[PDB]
Amino acid sequence: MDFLADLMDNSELIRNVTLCGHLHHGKTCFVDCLIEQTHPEIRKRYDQDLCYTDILFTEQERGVGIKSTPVTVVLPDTKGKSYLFNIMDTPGHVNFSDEVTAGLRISDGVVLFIDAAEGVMLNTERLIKHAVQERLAVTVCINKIDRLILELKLPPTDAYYKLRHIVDEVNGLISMYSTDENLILSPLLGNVCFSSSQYSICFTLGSFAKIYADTFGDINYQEFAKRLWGDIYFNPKTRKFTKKAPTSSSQRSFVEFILEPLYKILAQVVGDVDTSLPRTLDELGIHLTKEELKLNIRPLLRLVCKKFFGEFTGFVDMCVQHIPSPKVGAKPKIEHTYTGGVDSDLGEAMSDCDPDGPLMCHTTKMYSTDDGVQFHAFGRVLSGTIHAGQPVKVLGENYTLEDEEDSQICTVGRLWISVARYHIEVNRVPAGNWVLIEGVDQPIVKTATITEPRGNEEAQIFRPLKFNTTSVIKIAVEPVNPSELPKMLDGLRKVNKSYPSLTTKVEESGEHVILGTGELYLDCVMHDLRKMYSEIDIKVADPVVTFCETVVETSSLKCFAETPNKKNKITMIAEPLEKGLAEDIENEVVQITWNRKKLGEFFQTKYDWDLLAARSIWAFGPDATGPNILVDDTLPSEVDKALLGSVKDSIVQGFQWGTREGPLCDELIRNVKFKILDAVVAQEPLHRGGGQIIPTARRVVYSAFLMATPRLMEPYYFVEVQAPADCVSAVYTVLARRRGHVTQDAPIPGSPLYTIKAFIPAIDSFGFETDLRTHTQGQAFSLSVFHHWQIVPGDPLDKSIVIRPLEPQPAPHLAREFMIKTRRRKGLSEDVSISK
Amino acid sequence: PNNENIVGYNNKKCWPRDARMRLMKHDVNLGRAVFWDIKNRLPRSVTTVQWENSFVSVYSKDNPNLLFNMCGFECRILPKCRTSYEEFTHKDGVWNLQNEVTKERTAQCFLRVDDESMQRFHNRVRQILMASGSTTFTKIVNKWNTALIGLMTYFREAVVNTQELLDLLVKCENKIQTRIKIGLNSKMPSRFPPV
Amino acid sequence: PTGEVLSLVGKLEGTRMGDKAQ
Amino acid sequence: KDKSKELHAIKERYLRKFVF
Amino acid sequence: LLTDLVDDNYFYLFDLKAFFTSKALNMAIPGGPKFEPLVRDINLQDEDWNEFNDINKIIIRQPIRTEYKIAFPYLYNNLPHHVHLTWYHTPNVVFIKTEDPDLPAFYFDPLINPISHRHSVKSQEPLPDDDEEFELPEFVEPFLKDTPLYTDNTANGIALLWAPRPFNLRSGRTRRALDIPLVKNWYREHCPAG
Amino acid sequence: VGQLTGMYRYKYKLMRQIRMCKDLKHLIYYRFNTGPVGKGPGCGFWAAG
Amino acid sequence: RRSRHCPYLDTINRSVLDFDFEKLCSISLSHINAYACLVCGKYFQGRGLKSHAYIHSVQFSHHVFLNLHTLKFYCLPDNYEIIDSSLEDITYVLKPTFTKQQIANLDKQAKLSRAYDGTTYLPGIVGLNNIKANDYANAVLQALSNVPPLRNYFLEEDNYKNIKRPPGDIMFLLVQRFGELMRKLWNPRNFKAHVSPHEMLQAVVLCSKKTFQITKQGDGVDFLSWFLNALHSALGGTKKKKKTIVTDVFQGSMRIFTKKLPHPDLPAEEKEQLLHNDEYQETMVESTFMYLTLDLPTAPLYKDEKEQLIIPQVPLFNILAKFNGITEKEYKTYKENFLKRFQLTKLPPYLIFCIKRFTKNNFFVEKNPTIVNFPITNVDLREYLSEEVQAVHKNTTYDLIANIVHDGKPSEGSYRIHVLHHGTGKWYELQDLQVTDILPQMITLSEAYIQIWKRR
RNA sequence: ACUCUGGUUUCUCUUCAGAUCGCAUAAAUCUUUCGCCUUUUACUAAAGAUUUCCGUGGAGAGGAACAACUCUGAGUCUU
Ligand SMILES: O=P(O)(O)O[C@H]1[C@@H](OP(=O)(O)O)[C@@H](OP(=O)(O)O)[C@@H](OP(=O)(O)O)[C@@H](OP(=O)(O)O)[C@H]1OP(=O)(O)O
Repeated sequence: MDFLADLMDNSELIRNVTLCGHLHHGKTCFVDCLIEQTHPEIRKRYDQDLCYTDILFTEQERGVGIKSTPVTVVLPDTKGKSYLFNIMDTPGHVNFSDEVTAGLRISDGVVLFIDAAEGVMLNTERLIKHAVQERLAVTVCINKIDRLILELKLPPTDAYYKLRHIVDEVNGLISMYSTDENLILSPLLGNVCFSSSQYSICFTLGSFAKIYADTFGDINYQEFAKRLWGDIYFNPKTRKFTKKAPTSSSQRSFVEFILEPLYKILAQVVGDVDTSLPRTLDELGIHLTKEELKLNIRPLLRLVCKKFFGEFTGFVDMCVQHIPSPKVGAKPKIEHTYTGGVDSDLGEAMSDCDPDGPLMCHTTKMYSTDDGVQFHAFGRVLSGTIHAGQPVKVLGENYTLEDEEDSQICTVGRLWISVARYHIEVNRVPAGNWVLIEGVDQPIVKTATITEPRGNEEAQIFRPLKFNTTSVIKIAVEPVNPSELPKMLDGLRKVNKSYPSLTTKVEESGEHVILGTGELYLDCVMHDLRKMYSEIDIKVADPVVTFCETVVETSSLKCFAETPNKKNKITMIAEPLEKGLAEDIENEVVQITWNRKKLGEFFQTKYDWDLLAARSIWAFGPDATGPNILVDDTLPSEVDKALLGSVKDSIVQGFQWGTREGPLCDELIRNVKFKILDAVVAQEPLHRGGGQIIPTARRVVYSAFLMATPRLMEPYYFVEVQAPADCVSAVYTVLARRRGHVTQDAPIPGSPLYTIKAFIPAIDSFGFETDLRTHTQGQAFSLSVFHHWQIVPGDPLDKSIVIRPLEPQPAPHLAREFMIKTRRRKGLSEDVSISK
Repeated sequence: PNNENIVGYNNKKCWPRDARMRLMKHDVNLGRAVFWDIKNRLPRSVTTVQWENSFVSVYSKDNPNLLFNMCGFECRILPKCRTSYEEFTHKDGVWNLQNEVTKERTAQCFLRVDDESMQRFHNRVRQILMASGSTTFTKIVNKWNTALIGLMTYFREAVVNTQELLDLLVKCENKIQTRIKIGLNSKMPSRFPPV
Repeated sequence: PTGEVLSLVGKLEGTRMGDKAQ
Repeated sequence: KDKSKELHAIKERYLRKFVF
Repeated sequence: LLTDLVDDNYFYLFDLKAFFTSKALNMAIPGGPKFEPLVRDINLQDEDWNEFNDINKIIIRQPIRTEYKIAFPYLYNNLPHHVHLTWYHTPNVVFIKTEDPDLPAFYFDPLINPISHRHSVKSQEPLPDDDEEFELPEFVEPFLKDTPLYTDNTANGIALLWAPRPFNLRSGRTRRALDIPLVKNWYREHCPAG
Repeated sequence: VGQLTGMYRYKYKLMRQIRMCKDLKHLIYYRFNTGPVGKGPGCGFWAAG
Repeated sequence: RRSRHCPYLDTINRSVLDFDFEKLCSISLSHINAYACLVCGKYFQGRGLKSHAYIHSVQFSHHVFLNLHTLKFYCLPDNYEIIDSSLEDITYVLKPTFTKQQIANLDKQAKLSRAYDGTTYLPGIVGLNNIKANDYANAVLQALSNVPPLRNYFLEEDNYKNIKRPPGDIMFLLVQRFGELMRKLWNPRNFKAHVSPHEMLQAVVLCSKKTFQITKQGDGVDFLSWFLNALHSALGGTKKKKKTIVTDVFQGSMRIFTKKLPHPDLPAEEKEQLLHNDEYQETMVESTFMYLTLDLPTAPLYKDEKEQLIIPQVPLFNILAKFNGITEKEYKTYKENFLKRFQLTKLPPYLIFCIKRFTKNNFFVEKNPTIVNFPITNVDLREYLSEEVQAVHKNTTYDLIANIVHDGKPSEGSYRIHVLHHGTGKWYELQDLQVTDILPQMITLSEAYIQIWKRR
């Protein structure tokens, strides 16, 4: 037990991994198998999956993992070397992408999981991109190999064909996301593992070569581990592996020396269990008693495969030599994560992960207790050492060097490293490891840079947790009895803490609004809000979708705005951006930190913008990645550049906030270009203050937007469904009912299931996940995630459109129906006026 | 601070929730303000105006219905101008209004019998039935008819629109018939003529 | 046929109070 | 007839004898 | 007497947990039974027209059907007391029972979409050549050479994995004649077909 | 049982069982009288009820 | 640096700042960097560009704000610190700085304090706002106030931070919020002559869970029994502090001699042998009390023959006669009765008298409306102690400080409080915001429920 | 490949039962809430709390039958 702490002290025998993968792909069962390997007293039930890491009750009843769970375990390697493994088995549901990112910032390794009978799915398509964008080594473990044999009953050659088709599709798809050309995955190289979690089967080519070497002996398992995967074969007469076929009915090496023995052993334990089973266990050295042979087929298969393969050494040596150690992976993690990068003193102090250096651990999760009162933070100690009772300094997400007010000095109460259900109390946690810090819940929402007090003077914070999806769905929350409203404020704060992309908000009409990704996500968060944190009654409005406001054409007149003093006068024009330019802003392709020359060349080549304005672009919409843009287009002779540069900041401040709110209603402004045609600034810095410019800035922005023909943009969810070919029409009929349209219907190779990829309006996608399965009697299944935004049909600003109370309106009325009710939901005026 | 002025706001629950006066923030605040203004005038020792035993109905841009039980007649006034289309006469308990200055149908008063009157009539029938130790059948039925026309000539058009009152009337008449039939013989008959 | 009294709820489609009483 | 039925359903949501 | 259902995804909203939810909500699945309300709450049914549940603030695109409120009983409804959860979308087991008495047990039947293996792009991997610094011992062989890939009792054994509850047991206890509901899995089915 | 024996007249709850059995009949019959079987008194699947 | 001077100093409104609400962001539900606008009085998330405070400042044109943690003022639209001589007064409201001389010069204070709204008052004599059924909470908080031993431990913030708080300590918020509320009410200069316990009932309902919910009127005795216990337990982490600031003030040692099985079902000879058995006799049951309980005679239940419906007036000494060896009360429970006689062996500096008005019958709970005639400035308790202990105490005389009077039925109650302003003799009646200098006779006329004394 | 190893079946008695005792499912009584309500006996149909009923698992004890054919772990596991 103390060897756990001894290995904990070292920083090179430690791996930080995430077993990220699609929904229901065996990740939780894989961790359960690892636990069953380590802990002997923990034995899985004969039929019910134990689901060890599924510790909260809601995922124990719904059957889907919801929140990532830390697992700290010592795993022997193929050669028997112990390694300390930090496992963050992220939930697989695409609506739960919050926890994938939350566990991916604090990990250096990505262990993908792909169902052998399902192939690459929607989820994985985004996790490979995300992990590459976060600069982690990516490794694939095709799980549920049993499906190719006990369910599909494929010939072993076709099983290998399926395996290579799903292996190279990962390589082919990842080549778009990965700039480097060292990221080619192949089991012969050691990137790819093969496993069946239910039957505990797990191997890399090296491990299986180790089994053969163990049996026959005098075998070098490395050379034989190579020359297994591929189109090469084996010659029984010359005992050499050849590219060409040694016989007419030849067979690939992998199939011949790995897949075929698996087929035979599991067929012997599911067929002729009574006649030819002892014969095939004598030939394999697996000795069993009478009472362990009287079990059912599934437990017998799991036991026999545990005896044959043994411990999960294949996963261990797959992980060890193909993901960097924290001492090695710290440099890319820091240069992508720390705001100042490696260049700063603290940045250079991170490249080596010194256990005695400065402590600026990073926490990215909130694992509540069983009473829900206090929140135990979870984070990685990127460097330094932490102790129980140590007086520590917790930073925030708005904390900077200039803004020293966003921090708190706290006392680390206790420290313990956690493995799912049970936690191990430790007085000291060294660098490069994980920990649940206690007593730091008060000054944190979501991420935090918990660092030393009065010891890290110039230390900055870590970058905000950037996600892959966007919080789209929006639900109103109120107490049943307003006499217990404060009881619900703290519950909303708690759920905001325990959900990385949850966005609580109070609006002008005294409305509490919760933002989420999908139906199941909001179901889980409100179940937590009701039965866990607030233990009161809560009324919910039916889900509504956040909208966006855009333009399609230039304004008829150059509408302007002046300060109340009638001295400053700013004239601006709102026009749409080039198709695809908005995406090239949100993807961090271009930034405001760029120098002028690079952005000028970018807009001169890719978007053919004139250099007279390409070097006169101030801001990029709201926040930093906002899709809108502010453009300076005043001729220098009429607007003094020296005089302009004073309000150059305030105009942006009134613009970065001007586009955030939106004149039509309190919704984001997207895909709009603002050209300034005239500036009349006060010649003295006295009357041109921010309190006068900023209202004028927002007013001129709103006036230009309104005078330009405005439109609403609704977010479309990208829905994939997997159904047998008899139910493809049953998906077309459902998707046609909700204004959707199908993009592709591709059968999955090596499986009768299909994959129908379509788009569906988010406001029109409520219940579709149930409207499909019930219509197809549960055979079909859908997953949804936000893809893009589209102009809502119709003109949002027509007064001839009448909104009936309780029946859907046609497409042309939608743009009018959506905002007005939204306006009514916002508490604003019924219509829009040019004064706004 | 909590919008706690809606937790105890009395309302005419019998009407449908669209007909029932709607509890907007501004309207509830106005109603409570008006009631407080009225209550403050009267000295608390001379007399008092209890809110829980009172009803405030507000008609505004948000509420198109004005509700009140005047003398047992729960009336909902709904203007024709605001929310109406193709006004009719097929319902017998719906008073057409009339603007005397212009002589045009401008409002619509829906009539109803309040819960208090229905409960009072049911209790009257109950105390008729329980006070039948030796009373003749004729005495019981005379009391029943007198009680029936005591309200039916009083509540005339409202009875049509109060379906629960009709059900209660039929139930009580069946109770009277059952009482008489039990008075005749212990074992209730399978049929029994109205003659 | 039975002597039990049937509620005239839903039985008022074609009748008025003042009808058959002049 | 589906439209009228579904709108009606929306309005609904938001607003002795031994017989064998 | 056995439906040929391999998984339980066909029982999406006809599980007994979903029926417990429907009972506790006084709501009925179209194929499900009706129950008396757990709590009358007639006054709570007669909730007033507030600024929260105001119609003019609500966007209606597709009606919130009962099964929506049953699948997500903490999102689409209020006051979910004594409610149970079920979303057990077990990965829909892709099993193809054999029909040919004579066929290889592991056969690539046409019900499976072909893999369509390709070699168009030279996506090569580290591979050896002939007689390149490697040699295999004469003793070493694949583990199971003598035993056939599939016996006669292989297809039956594999098809026996996805049999109903009574027929996936190699051994088990004895039940009474009373306690065996033969048509239990008949009215538990989704609906009767017309 | 109700038609053949008037036991329901001596314990009303039995109607449940009565109705239960009849419901079971319907379940088995519609599954029994399928295809070319036709309608008639030819079902003896009594263990259900 | 234009930080020191501001052209927006006059826009501040001092009568609108109501600092008794929860210090959490209104817009986005956070406690971090809680910044309060001074023009209108709303809470925000903090400084920074495009921040909620910044958005409000550039929208409402409200410039000068306030920091609730650093207590340093800011102008957000340009975001620079603000320092002014007059503005300091505002900082004295939310965080009153009661230096030790002000504590030492407060029992000798006889000047009516000034409020910004003009509502005159005396410190300590302050109306606690009844937001929702806080009558009992306001009553117990006011009665716990005006206790100089407890008064001199919470007016300074540097008294209760040094205590050890375990990692599982979830009740220190009670102590710190009690201290802060006491500083708010004891404030010589505040904008409002009242104060809202809105920040205090939240800590009460967090520490006591759903119990003592502000929805329903709580029980005073049941309240302070838990409240003093919680104050005692919070002060001291993982260390048995048998004597803390509240224990050596109200707790007193008490002797009980208890005999059992006097049950009438036993015959005379069997009971004689039982008392002869030497197993069932008076026992050494000395323990501690946080407050002395007073048991009243039952209501007359009958009209007096001459003056009908006579009001039952009983002298206090008859009630206090319970605490001596002469009298013994039968606290019968379950099968066998228990005859207990009480005795006092250590008088606390301040003696609390809880009064058992509300009691459950066999069927329904009623109240005992028996008036008590009790003095307020002269009482002797020397007869209730053994002489082997009487020599230790040279002060057995107590003077009334606070009194609790209840109204009506248990389910419909409205507490009222009689507070004595020390130094003077003005007895003031506070229900929610009431202030009235009553005479020393209306204290006797009303029926008392909880009394606070002082041994001097 | 040497050893000691040593029964399962069956019928009872006595207790303990966590667990779908039971991959099945009845009845009664009581307290609430409806429905009916004309009094019991039947009910009504949900809730809660009980009890009996048809069964069950485990442990132990006592007989009987295969009690003596075996058999299992242990071992030094002896060319
Ligand atoms: O009313 P059901 O119970 O459904 O059954 C009656 C009928 O006689 P019973 O009324 O006495 O049952 C037959 O039912 P069995 O006598 O066979 O039980 C008949 O069934 P067959 O056509 O198989 O003879 C048919 O029952 P079903 O409609 O279930 O086939 C029919 O029903 P209806 O009289 O209601 O049409």
